[PDB]
Amino acid sequence: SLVQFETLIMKVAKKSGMQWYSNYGCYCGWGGQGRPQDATDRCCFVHDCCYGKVTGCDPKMDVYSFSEENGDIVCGGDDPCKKEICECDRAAAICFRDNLNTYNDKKYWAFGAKNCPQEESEPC
Repeated sequence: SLVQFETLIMKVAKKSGMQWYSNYGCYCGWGGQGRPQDATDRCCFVHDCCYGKVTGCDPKMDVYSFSEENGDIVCGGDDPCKKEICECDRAAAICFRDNLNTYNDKKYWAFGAKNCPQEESEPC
């Protein structure tokens, strides 16, 4: 579920997803259009694509299970569809953490639709 995604971001990236990634660039936030603007934005682009390929369950409301071992987030459970949702969130959390070096809210927060033309929308 989205609440779990927020939890993974805080656990892995040690940042609030709501405060730092809810309206950044063209893809960080609900939906998206245009080109991913930077590393962080592409992390979100990939996450949107990941959710878009999940079939059989709901990435927004379904709850998945995970544990922490060998210094990582391990997605588990007996439901393969829910594990897939967890993997999407896990990958995005790690991506945000690994690209904090270039995070730039001053340039990319509330970027604007004009800057994210539908004609430049990169396909998954």
